[PDB]
Amino acid sequence: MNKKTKLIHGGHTTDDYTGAVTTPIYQTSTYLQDDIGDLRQGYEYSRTANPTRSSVESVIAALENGKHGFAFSSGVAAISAVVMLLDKGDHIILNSDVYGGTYRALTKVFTRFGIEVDFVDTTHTDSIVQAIRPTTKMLFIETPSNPLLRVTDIKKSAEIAKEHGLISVVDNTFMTPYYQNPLDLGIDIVLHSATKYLGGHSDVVAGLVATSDDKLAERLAFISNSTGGILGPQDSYLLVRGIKTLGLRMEQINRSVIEIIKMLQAHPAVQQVFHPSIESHLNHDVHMAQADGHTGVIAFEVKNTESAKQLIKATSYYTLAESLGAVESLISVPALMTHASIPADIRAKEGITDGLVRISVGIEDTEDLVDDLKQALDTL
Amino acid sequence: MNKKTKLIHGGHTTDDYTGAVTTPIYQTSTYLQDDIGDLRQGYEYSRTANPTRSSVESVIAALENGKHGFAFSSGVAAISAVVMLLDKGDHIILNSDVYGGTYRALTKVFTRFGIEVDFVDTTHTDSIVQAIRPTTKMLFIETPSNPLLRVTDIKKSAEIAKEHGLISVVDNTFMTPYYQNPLDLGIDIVLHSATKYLGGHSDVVAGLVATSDDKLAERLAFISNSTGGILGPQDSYLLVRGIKTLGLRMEQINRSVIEIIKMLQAHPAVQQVFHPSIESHLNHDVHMAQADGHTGVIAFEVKNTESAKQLIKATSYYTLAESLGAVESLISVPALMTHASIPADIRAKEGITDGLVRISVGIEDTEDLVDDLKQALDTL
Amino acid sequence: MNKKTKLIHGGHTTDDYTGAVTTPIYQTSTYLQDDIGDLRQGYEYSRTANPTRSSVESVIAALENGKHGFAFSSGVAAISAVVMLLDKGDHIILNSDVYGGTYRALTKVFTRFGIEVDFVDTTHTDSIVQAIRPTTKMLFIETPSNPLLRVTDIKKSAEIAKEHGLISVVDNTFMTPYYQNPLDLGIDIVLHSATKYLGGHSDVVAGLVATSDDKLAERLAFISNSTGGILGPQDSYLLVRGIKTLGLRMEQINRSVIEIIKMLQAHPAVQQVFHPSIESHLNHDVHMAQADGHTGVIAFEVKNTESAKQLIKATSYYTLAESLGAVESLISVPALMTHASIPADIRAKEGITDGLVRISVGIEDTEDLVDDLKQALDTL
Amino acid sequence: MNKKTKLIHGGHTTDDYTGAVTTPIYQTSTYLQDDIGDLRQGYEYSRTANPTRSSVESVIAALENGKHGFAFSSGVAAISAVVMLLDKGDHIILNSDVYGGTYRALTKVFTRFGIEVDFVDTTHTDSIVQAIRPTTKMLFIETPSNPLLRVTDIKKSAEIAKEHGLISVVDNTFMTPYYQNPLDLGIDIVLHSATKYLGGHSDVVAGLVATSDDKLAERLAFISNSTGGILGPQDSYLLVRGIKTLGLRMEQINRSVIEIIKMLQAHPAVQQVFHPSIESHLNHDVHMAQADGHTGVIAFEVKNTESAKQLIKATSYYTLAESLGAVESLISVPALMTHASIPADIRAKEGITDGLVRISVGIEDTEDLVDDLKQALDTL
Repeated sequence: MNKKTKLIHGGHTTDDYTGAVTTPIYQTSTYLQDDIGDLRQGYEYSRTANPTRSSVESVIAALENGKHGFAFSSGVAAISAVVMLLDKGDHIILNSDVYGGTYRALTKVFTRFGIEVDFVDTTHTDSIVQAIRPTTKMLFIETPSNPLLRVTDIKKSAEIAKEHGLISVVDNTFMTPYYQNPLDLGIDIVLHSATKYLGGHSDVVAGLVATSDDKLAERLAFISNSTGGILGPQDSYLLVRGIKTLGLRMEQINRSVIEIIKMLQAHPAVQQVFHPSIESHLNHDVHMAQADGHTGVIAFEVKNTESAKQLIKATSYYTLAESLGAVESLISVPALMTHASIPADIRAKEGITDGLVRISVGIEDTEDLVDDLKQALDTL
Repeated sequence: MNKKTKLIHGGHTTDDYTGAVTTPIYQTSTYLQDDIGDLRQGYEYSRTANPTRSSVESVIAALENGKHGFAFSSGVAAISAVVMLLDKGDHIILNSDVYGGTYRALTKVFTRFGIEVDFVDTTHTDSIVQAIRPTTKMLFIETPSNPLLRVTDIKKSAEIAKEHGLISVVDNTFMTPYYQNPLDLGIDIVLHSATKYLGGHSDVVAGLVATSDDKLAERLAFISNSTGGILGPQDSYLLVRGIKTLGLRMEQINRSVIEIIKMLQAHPAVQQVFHPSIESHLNHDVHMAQADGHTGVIAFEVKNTESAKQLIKATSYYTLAESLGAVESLISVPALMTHASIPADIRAKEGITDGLVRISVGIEDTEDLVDDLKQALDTL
Repeated sequence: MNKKTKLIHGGHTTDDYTGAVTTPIYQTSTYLQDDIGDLRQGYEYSRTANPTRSSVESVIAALENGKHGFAFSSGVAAISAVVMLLDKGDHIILNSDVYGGTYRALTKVFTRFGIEVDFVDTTHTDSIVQAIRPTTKMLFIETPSNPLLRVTDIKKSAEIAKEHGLISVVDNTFMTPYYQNPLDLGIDIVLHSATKYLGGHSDVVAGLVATSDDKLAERLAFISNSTGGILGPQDSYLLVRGIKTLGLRMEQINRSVIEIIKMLQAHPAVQQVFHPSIESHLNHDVHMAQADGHTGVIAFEVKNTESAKQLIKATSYYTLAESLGAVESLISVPALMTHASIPADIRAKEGITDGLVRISVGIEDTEDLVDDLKQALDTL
Repeated sequence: MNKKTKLIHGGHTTDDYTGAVTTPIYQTSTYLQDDIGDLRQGYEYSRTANPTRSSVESVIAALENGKHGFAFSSGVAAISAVVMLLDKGDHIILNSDVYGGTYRALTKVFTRFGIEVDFVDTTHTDSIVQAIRPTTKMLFIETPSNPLLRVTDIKKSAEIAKEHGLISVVDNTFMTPYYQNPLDLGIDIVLHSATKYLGGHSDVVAGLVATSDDKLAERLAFISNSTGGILGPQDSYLLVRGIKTLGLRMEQINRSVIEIIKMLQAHPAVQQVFHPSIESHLNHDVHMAQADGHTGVIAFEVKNTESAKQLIKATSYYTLAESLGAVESLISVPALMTHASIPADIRAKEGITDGLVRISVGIEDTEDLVDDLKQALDTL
């Protein structure tokens, strides 16, 4: 199947029993047994397995070309289950600018269980190699990252991990399985905040994990059954439903990204623009070799906090909110929202100025989105 | 408010905006901000807070006479969040017969993070005192326990915990807040598998935690936001809805329990009957001092595995399934289902014979339930 | 099965395929066919049939001791489908005080299709006989009625209908199948606003119809498939779920009704009290012969509009709202809400004074409900 | 707004109260009133109005450039409400090949209420004029029609209706508001089976109606409130959600239609192909003047029943089922499914041969869909 066909027919999303062309919502906690231990269709207790959740798990496995899928109550729960593959005394390497929620969990929760963490500039793979310790067991990378869209070489990271005996993990949220497939590049585990593009409609919080490794899958299943951060059946259904349109949504988003970037690069009120499609973006070549499309997150700098605040008030179609990947276009200012707890001098050295604006391109008309942002910039 | 009124009007379960008499289902992931950092009603991102989940959290806090409530994707997720209050090097004491899911998580997951566990016969409080170590930080008890309904003195456990500097935790699933309120007896944290009685309809998997301690609540909120085992909005709504009838359901269940036990005690095919209402049950007096009603779980022994298997096939109204607390009556054989991985000789020393049958009394007609089980026993 | 057992095990509310102990929610519109015309489980298109809707239809048929059940998008849709059994030129007799929504549909919609209607005092069965015309085809009665709880003799009405060649219909909303079963008394069709007691939680709008007559059922099915006022699958699920607790809810409501009426009859600020349990209520004897319990709707008179308005502001547990049958107690003033379009002089001749208050007793604690209403009355 | 922007931001689909970027699901039946008759936000009883249903009503009004929208429990319920604008003695003109469900309701239900119907070949507007009677009050047309995609001139029909004093109605299901807007061409009422393209995911049954005429809207609202075929809140939410991707879905469908038709026209096993894009299709010019895109329904003839049956078994990506407009491609044989009750000789004179196959193009990859159908045809 080509990609758009796989989004409709990959995995198991119909009812074998009635023929229903959509996955029934099994709002149930337990299953009758005909004889003790005799499970009619392999279900016994919804925390261990639920048919609607099993459907979305089969879909993400299919879309990432993995064997096993797992659905969690949030992206953070997916990350937590993966980190729980490790033991006290183990060390993990992550990219320097990792999601604030990943950063928080690792430095404030899992350090109390003896997991040690280092945040490394993974855009230079030599810095990965230099950071590996005897106790390192995992390499965890996002690419592209937030909010500056830094790109990390997935295939090289997978090779480094294999050579040094590490479990490799990619957070593939920003690219989605439609454009980037880490498992095909040798990564062990791929994961997503399905809250973003996969659900696509700003109406489900969910995490998804996929792997082809049977032993890691058994370990993940045991962690899931033992710590219980499972996705419910209604959210599993809405996620399956949202994924159906993923290809069309990302293709529209990508058309708009191209034109929006052109407008931003020409606008006199905009300084730097950050997106992996830009020729001068660091590791642009790496991104084009490992992905066949782009994320809809773009960041760009205006002069100062006052210009960013006024830019947002002047748009018609950009919704001021957290999150990304929705059908509606979204806008934020990282220094005031996500990164406000970081001292301003450190933020700036990290490349996040007070005037940095982040947008998540939605599926509105491309000309409307370009013209709306351009006229708002014109007021600065 | 008396208890039945509190189930309807405790907490916040209406919509201030429209006046809707039920909690709207906020199937949403993010919230528009008018100005940066200006939250219209305090919501910014559904993982951190969602109005439907906030509703069920307010209800469980009210019903347990606590200040703060937390809703998780499963009972196991609630337990995991509570255990994560501890650090590597800390020790926890739990009752000897704790739920297999609690047992699994603690011995196979959290031991890998340096949490050490001892399982103690908490029906004698001197055994609790004798087990406390310098590194003990938590005392976790279920009462009554599964499947033999062992009773632990909550008030004495709370006093021991306070004197020895331990966080006390009670799993109150089997009694519900309608009959037993550990926080009022000095316990620090109370938790539930809301999958069971609270939801009540076999159609939600969920965990709930309540506490009056502001600092423990801040620690729990941070763990929840960082590990993300949150309950979704549809499941939160169904849980709120199910809780409305909790008092009526438990009162019907309790009427049937009395008559069923009378019939079991007189039946020649039944040996021991286990339930805290029975006069000869160990710590019967303790149970009646700390609870004003009973659980609907009853266990009783028939001769052997063959008699239990045939008892189940002979009933009309008892559904062979895992779980408990449903409107439908349920039946199981622990030695073949929940405890089958435990060597048979150890099972028996633990008091679980091959002929032990567990029932969860539902809300069917009392005479029907008594007569159905009695005639099935008559076939043995 | 006794009544409480029938509410749990009557009809088909489990999944044969997985063993799920609750009805799956088939949020689907169409069904795969293996061969043309070969329906895997008899489903082809959800408007014609949907498994979740089929579940609630089987339940209402079971509870009313009928053969065929039908689920509609509202009580009004159920009534409309039943009236559509008739042709232009046909006449229908209804009780004099029929629900305003029934009254509206018949006099303003169906009269335009040539259906003629007369509203008769059916509390005297001779007035029914005197109203029958050559073209009369249907006798439609509510008992008890709203808001004065007038009682009509069901068995005599069924006999009159049979002798005169009429289809008999009872709106059984206020009594529910738990206490009154018109089909067992010879009535042809029974119907409900399932929005009220059956759903029970103020969170579903729905209608239900049951009959034992195969030919009327075929006519109803054809009307349903042709005019399409079908109940959706999520609402069908919530209705099935709510019905599980109907017996317990009505028994608690009935205990409170007895005590509330005692308090109202003794209170010096209350004049007449209207409820079929009252010895002096017209056709009290008829009600006790055809029902084995009571409705939770009670009406009572205070002095004037000012006393009713102030009574409502003074209660703690009575919610000012339309509808009835909820777990929360509700209060209204018919002259200001439901009947405000009727000239005040006609309202009074109909027995509805400006001071008439209607309450719907919920499942709060009986003492709380009695004391709350009594102290509010004390302020008058 | 351009069309793709209107699908995201037209109507009201956010929560003013919390800022939630999606419409909350108001699973509720009634609303608290602060003072008698004082509605906090204009809601009193969900049958009369529900905020989630009000959201989808605002969306369809926006997308059709109307003032008022109405949401019904099915397309058939929408049609029934519109027909109920008429009285006994009135006559309606409809296209000769109108949907079997419309045909059934009109000829078997509404004729019993004195509504008279004539089915006219509306592809020649002179046949419309010749059919108008003194009692004609309504002209109802589908364009394109099923299964032969016959095209009727909307603007001319609107002019004829205006001149002759008729209410004009277009069933716009097959084109959707994305490509054809009857209200802008002078039609009085537009309606949809939202079960098809608008929901788009084969998981909601729903009807929608829009109009700009205030008096017709008041009449429709009264009919809706009186006959109660209302869409529930969960289905209203899923419909709003599905509509977000309508533009992207229809654009992908249209790209595939072009290539599929090219392949069908060249295939030696295919005789006639029916679709309005084809140059030789009757009223092709009319269609291109009144629509700016195409439907995804295509019909084409193979030799006989045996070739159609074997064509279907030989495809990989075409699901044998009723309905259309889904993300998955669908296939059917009208003579065996929808039209099997029509004598075969009449079917053929109506242009429906035993070998006529209907497909509904979904959003799978265009090359996959073309190649799959072409190789299946190659087996004939």
